[PDB]
Amino acid sequence: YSYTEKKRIRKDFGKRPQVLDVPYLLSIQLDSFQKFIEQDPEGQYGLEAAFRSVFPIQSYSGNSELQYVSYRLGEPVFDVQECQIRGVTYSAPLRVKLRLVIYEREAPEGTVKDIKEQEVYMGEIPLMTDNGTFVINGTERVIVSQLHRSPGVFFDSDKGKTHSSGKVLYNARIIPYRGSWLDFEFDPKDNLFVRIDRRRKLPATIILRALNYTTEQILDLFFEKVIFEIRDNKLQMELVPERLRGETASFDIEANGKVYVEKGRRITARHIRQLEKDDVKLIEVPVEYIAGKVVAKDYIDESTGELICAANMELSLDLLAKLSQSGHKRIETLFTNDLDHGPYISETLRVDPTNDRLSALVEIYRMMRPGEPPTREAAESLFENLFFSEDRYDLSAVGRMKFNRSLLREEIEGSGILSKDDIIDVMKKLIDIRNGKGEVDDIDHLGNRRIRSVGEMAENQFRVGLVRVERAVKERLSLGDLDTLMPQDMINAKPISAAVKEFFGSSQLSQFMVQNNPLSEITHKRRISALGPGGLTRERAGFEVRDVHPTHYGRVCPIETPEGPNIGLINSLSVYAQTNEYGFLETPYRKVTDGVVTDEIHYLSAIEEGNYVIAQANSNLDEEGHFVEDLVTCRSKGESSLFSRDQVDYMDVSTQQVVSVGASLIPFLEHDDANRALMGANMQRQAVPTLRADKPLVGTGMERAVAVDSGVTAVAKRGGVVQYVDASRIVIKVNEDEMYPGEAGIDIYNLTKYTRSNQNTCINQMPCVSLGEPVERGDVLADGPSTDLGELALGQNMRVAFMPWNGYNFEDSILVSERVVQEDRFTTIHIQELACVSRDTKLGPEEITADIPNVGEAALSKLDESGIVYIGAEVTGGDILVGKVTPKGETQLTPEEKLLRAIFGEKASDVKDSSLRVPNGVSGTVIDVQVFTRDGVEKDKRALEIEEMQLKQAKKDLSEELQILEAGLFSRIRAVLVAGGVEAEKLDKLPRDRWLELGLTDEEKQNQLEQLAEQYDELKHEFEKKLEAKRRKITQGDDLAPGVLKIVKVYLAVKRRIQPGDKMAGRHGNKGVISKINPIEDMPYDENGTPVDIVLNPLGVPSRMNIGQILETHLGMAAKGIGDKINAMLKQQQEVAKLREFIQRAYDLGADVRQKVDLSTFSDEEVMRLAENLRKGMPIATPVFDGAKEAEIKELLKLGDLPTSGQIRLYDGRTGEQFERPVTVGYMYMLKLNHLVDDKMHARSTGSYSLVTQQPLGGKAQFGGQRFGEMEVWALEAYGAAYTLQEMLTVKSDDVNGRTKMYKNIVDGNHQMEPGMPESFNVLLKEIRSLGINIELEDE
Amino acid sequence: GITKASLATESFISAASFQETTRVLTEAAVAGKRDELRGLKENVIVGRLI
Amino acid sequence: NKLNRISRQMLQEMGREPTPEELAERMLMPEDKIRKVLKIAKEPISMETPIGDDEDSHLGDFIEDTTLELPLDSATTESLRAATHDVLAGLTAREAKVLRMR
Amino acid sequence: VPLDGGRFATSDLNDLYRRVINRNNRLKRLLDLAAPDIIVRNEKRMLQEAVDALLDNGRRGRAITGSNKRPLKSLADMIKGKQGRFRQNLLGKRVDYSGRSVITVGPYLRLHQCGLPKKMALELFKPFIYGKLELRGLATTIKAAKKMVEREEAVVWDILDEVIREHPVLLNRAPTLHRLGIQAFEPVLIEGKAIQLHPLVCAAYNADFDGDQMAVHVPLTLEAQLEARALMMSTNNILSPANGEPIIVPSQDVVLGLYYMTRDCVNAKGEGMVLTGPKEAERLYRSGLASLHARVKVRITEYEKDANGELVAKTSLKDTTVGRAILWMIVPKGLPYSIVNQALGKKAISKMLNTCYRILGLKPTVIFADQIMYTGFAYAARSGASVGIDDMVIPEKKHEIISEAEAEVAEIQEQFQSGLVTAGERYNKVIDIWAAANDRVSKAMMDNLQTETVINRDGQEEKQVSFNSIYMMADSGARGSAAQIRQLAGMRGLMAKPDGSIIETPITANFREGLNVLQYFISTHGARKGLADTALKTANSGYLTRRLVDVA
Ligand SMILES: [Mg+2]
Ligand SMILES: [Mg+2]
Repeated sequence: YSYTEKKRIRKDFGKRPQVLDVPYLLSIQLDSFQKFIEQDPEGQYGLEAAFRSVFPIQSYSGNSELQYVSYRLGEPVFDVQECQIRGVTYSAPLRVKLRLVIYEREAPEGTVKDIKEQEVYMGEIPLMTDNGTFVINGTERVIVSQLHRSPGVFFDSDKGKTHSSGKVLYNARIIPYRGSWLDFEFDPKDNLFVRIDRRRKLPATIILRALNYTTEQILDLFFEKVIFEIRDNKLQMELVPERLRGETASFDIEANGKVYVEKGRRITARHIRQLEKDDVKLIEVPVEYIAGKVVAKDYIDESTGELICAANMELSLDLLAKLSQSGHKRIETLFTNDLDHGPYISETLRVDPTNDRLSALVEIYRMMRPGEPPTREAAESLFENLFFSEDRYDLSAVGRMKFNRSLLREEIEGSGILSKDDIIDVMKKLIDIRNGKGEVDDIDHLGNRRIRSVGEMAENQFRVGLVRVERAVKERLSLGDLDTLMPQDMINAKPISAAVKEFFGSSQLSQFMVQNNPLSEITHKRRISALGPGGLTRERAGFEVRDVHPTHYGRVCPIETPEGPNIGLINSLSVYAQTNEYGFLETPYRKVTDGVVTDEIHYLSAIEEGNYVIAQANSNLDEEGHFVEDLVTCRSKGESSLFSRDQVDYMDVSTQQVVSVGASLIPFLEHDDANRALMGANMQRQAVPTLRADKPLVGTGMERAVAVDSGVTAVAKRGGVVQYVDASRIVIKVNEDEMYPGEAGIDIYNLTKYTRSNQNTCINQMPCVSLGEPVERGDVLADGPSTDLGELALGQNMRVAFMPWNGYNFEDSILVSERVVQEDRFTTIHIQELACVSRDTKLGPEEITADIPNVGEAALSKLDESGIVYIGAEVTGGDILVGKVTPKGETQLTPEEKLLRAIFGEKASDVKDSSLRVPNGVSGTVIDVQVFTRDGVEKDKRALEIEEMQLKQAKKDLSEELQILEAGLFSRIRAVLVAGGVEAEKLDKLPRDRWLELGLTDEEKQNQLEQLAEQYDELKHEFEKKLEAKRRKITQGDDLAPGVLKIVKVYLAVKRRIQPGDKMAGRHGNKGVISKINPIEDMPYDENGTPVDIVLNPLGVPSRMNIGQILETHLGMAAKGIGDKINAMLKQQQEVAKLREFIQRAYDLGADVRQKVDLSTFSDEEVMRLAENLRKGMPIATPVFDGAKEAEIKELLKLGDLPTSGQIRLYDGRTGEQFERPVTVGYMYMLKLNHLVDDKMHARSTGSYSLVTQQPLGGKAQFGGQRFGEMEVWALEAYGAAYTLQEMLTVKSDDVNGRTKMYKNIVDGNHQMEPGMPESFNVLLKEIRSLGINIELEDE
Repeated sequence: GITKASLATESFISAASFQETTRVLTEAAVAGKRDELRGLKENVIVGRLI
Repeated sequence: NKLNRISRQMLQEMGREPTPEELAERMLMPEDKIRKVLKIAKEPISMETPIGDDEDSHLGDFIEDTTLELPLDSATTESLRAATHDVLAGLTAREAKVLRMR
Repeated sequence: VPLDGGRFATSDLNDLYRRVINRNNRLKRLLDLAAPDIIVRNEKRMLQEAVDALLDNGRRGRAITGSNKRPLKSLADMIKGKQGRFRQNLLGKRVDYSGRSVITVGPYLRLHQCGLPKKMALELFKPFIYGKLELRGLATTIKAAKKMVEREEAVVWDILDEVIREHPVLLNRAPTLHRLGIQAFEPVLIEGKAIQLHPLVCAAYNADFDGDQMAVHVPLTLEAQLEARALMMSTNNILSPANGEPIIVPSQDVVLGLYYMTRDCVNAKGEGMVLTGPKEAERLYRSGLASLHARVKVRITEYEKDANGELVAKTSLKDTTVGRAILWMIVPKGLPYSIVNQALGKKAISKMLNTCYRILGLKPTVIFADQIMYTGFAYAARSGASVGIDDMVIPEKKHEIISEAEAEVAEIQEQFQSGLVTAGERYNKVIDIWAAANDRVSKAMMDNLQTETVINRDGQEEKQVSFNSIYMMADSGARGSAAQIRQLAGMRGLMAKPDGSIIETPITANFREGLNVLQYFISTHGARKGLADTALKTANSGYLTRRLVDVA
């Protein structure tokens, strides 16, 4: 039991022991990118691999070659924090060593000169955060892992629907990792077709010709040979005794001097046995059977030297004579069987327009590029570049592997291109399936579904960068002069840099990290998508791939997926799931040898698990771990049934491994319907952090794992004791075993303070430890937002009662006591970034000056001399954040305005007011101000003050490091000096700096003191350089966009609490929108007088079958029971004995759980602190499928002193009278999603207008009107409302005249409309008339 | 059928809404067809009383 | 054209790419004109450039009319006449004539 | 038109128009230079292609705009689209004077009104407020008026109540399907940013409260105000135009209130006594003397208009309960006591409203509906209905039924190993017995759950329909149905693998017990295909209405 666990321990129900604990949840994101950028001294995926493919690059035949040496990543320009503020991308420079060789002319190869050009810079590639996110422009982005179709060959059906003749079809598809697709497909006539990519259908055999295969070798490859001998006269024949199966006799058939079968008797097991054992090789046949038989090879007439018959031609009784009289002894024919071996390939040649290699190559080139003339070099070259080119074609390793695996080969690795053997083997195999032998795979299987991710995907983009530069690189080496230009002048940056930037910046898989919530983060980083490039689309597929598959077990979470346009197109990764070595998905299992359950874990992929018989997560074994029952529920191949004691090969690792991190956090999940569970885990991620991180009172036990694995919390690097605790930083003095010999040290954790999230929530860290407290490595040091003492608190649990309350809960609506908003517990803190840009216009530059036309001092109050609001001024709607003014000269005012200025004597300025002002209605406190300035414009007063301030704070910050570091280092010098020459009181008197002189007698302690010196001076010097850069980074003129002179970004911290309209939901899929905020007086109370926080409507419970929410309520109440109880014995100050006794009782509960507990704990200080943490409530862990049971819940309620029913009598706070029937009251953990009503609420009277179509458009954020649709028009059309409809699409929107003519009438008090014609339609007239169409409005 | 019968509509402005626009305008522009409005769909388009 | 070329050697040579005033020294001219030259050189962006969501939401749909006059003003214009015309009948017939004149 | 940062943006037509011009002009030049035929011919083809690209691009090669891969949009594509015109296609033109926000309940509301947030009404009626402010002279001029509401001086709030009073607003929900998808309401000023919506309408809108948002529209012209009030008003449509039945039928909470209200147990406080009229019946109940459900004779006066347009009166001693007696206070005039003398489930409570409409007319029916809701919520709140885990009663005989059906499969299994029955025959056989088993468990727990409350009045024993919480919901018509209940207590179903081939080993557990790993994993497919099917069935429906409204 650990140190942050001694503070609070969660009572864990559940029986099943955890054999393996949840690994790092970010594994995938971090491992993948780590493989991408790294020096890998071999072809393993990475920047190294993508380089070695296109390298080395030679010029065109000119024997001027440029090869590739190695690469390096320069230090980041800005670190993550600095990179975020400025807006740059978090990135490192890519420096690659290149070697240019030139062959003499003409040479047996050797170099005149070779210049080794050291590390030319191409692009800066972004870097991944310690948490696995990217910062593109000051903004965190996640790249979702992708799930696509695995490279290889796949044989499909496309049964049913085709041709409406039934009959099914069978098609094969070779999907390489890079390069064109090779498709094979049949037809109703059993003619084999081929199409490259999705292109024109083509007869299959044309590739064999393009592979230089003439008709004879085509017949020789796919068909067997029936050898015919003309011996004596007229036709004997070679007989394989097995060939006669599934066919009926064509003539009197007799051999071996015994007639086995006559004509008309079908060939069964009898006929074949006789021939095989009697060894019958040759029989005599009649001349008419070859009337249908196709001749195998060519046969010509020796005398006339003229062609008797071409290969693949049907012989006749007359044709046999003309080749018989020519002296032909042998005629080879085909073996054809309509069941076993179909005469398919043969019929394709008759549809083949080609003959020779060039013909096929031409017909291919003209298929791929029609409209253009074929050429010998063109037809030959194109075909050689498709599947046979090392550049333009790769299946990579997995493609070759699955390729080989599906073809039943031995080698799992082979050429990365296609070979004549490769294509042919596939064709042979496809025909075998059509013959009834073999089966088709299915795309939906997770053995054929591969998972990519950032490391791999970025590598593909970098390859594209190298190819688009490759065309360029060869091009320059064509004309290059001898030793003047170098391997720099050629290679640019932007081509490569723009390739990678184009990916991280707007690819469909790179999205703003949905960060309001640690669970939201962690569930985003583990996410799969079948969308995007190389994936399917919402419109294409197709319910089979969306559906949950039997292979999803233990790999993909069944219940965490979106409920929108793409369902089952996203999913989430399971808890224990892992990417296979080759890139598949494998999950943990336990090896069961004979009848014993072994604790060796074995990770099995989708195909590996197939053959094994796997036991169940819930099964009872004991002692040595023999299955208690002689039969146990198990799943073997795609199906589940009872299995014998010793059959099972493996067993499930945990009861959880089927679900995902999201679903594993829903208590009593086994009790919730899958729809509501989905919805629950979908909404649990939208929970905005709260003001007071609470803790879930009812839980699972993953919350510890989610908090730490997500970087939101601050975990101890090394164990030790806390030296200093501030709300700002935390310094840990390391234990000696964990400490490095050199430099001594302390690990200093700089906490994140109040700052803006992506969702405009507040992300702020708080210290969870106290001065001088022991912490061991891997202990929770500080909570992040929505984390409590190392657990994950996404909201605050509260007292809830189920009962209709005067309709205020009508549908799902929620009725909340005022106690909640007063306790400010569901209050939430939002941080908004407002900006003010000073641009340059043709009329002049814009000024940030505090001189604003027509404004009083109350406006200028909140502003300094420079025009920027002071830090800390609390502001509301309309207040001026940044004074800004834009030039507009000589206004050309009108007579009555001119009279106006004359009367009131105001000098109308040549400058217009652009100042940034607080949006209407949002109100908060200013927590920060930033000023970015173009290089060369003079910083105004305030901007200089800030820059000077940032400097002093930087100096203070760095020095604080050095002071604590120095003491920590000198503190080790003091101790080593004491080991051999201790003078304790003597030593600490004299100045500490004058210590480095003292040496020591012969020992390593002389070299240890020696060591600390070395590292000390570096600290002296590393600090210096660190300070300088920091200073320079402040003073360096910040880079802006074209046209912008300066930018002021103001940061407001708005604190919103709760009001009618916010969306709130429990973890069980029960949404709700707070309806009324009720006084505590009207709140239902129990006999003891304690009111209830929230009153839920029970009607939501039966229809939506989320039953977990009720147990959670009941059990919740019980948890709170143990708290109140503890709160009483602690307020009684009974003593450690009475307290300890009661707590021990709680953690056992009735029998057969797995928790264990004390009294090993130090009986006073350790035990008493824990009790203080339980008085709010006793945290309970209900494992997902191992969770608690009614009796344990009911039993825990007995210790609570609270009823088993979970229901009590409640009294209306209004009439004070009782409530008939008992009502269920308890404690439910409840989330506030951020759908907050003062986000959703919008209203517009008359706003801006789109120019192109005069239509309401929000430009000020006074939003364009609500969009009025076709269906809404019908609603008006069903009603008689003509005038409502006319005004809707004419004066209220589109009539640019009528709208103003209307407005004037509204103030005049005349409700009318002088409608006119809508400008949308008025434009349609010109668009039609802009074409050759005369469209007029006739009559009158 | 419902989808085939809706195809035939006297007003071409109505037909140009939900049908294939290019074909409707051409096929109408040659005959010099004169839309009298009278229908609902078209009156919504031109923005007068249904 | 000269500017693209200069950015090339200096692109990898400087390791990131030359500052707005770097090519300025490389170029003959006043070198602050780089900014001016750089503005007019950009090609206009298609107003039909599909933005976000792909929802036929197009860039041009977001371009508001700044030459329009919001009705809350046009209304005060129709009023400002009625205001000034009244206060001018409250004066002597010559002061109205003289002020309507100036 | 220019943009920020000094960059420009333009329509694609310019690039197209420009081209046609260049080429045209070049051709004009090539005539005076007497170029050879081969060129002017080529120039003519290029001009022909260029004009085509301008008018309708895509009937040739599809020319692409300059420096941008994406093809430049031509004039035919400006008109064209998805589908037909964008102008009239959904959506459909943005409209001024509108807004939206999350919606909430507001049961205090009468059926003809709705809660409107203070700020929303301020920004919406802004031109009206200006005009009313300068009509009474509280603001010198419109400009000063603008500053006043921008200053939000307290004085404007009273002026807004004037401009709000008789002035309907249109409320709409997202999938507007039938004409009731838009209804007119009278504004009620509400502190707060949420829209309050009369509960009885939540059925017509299909508006749950799970965070759905609604849009508001202000009817500006006088004709629009009167269209909203006499056509689109809430009170003018209480009956579905699809079928003549009322669509304002009290929904769920209310009918559990009225069901629990008019219901009777066998022995309760006040049993057997008699009262002069409903007034002193409530006096008995509210004081705690009589139970809501106890059998009682009370004098009632009912009315029948069975004369010629004329109301007859009749008084009698009706045998009833206390709740039905209390409820009678609402029922206007000519309805008989027979309509309220029953248990009042959700089915009867709508036909109640229907008859009231078809007899007394509209006006009495509206105010009636209001009263029913108010009393429904109130008494439902008194009832203290709740749901506990012990409210769902599993049959005592369940485990035994499963075993017997578990014995049958092993009978049929022995028959298949011994070849007595074929494999295909096996699948169907086992599926039937498991299916039959489900009916058995369903109809065991239904019997036990429904009547097993067995209670005593003065005499020995007796048993009536259960007062158990979850049952009252389903019997009343409030929520839940025997099918959904069957999943809670009795075993739930036999799920179906993606293939559709229902698995021969059903889900033997239920939600009151736990589902183990396999059962849940198998349950997943039904949910996802359900969501997918419905999410797709959503799409099928919309297209269908489309085809329908186009042809009509
Ligand atoms: Mg609903
Ligand atoms: Mg909803």
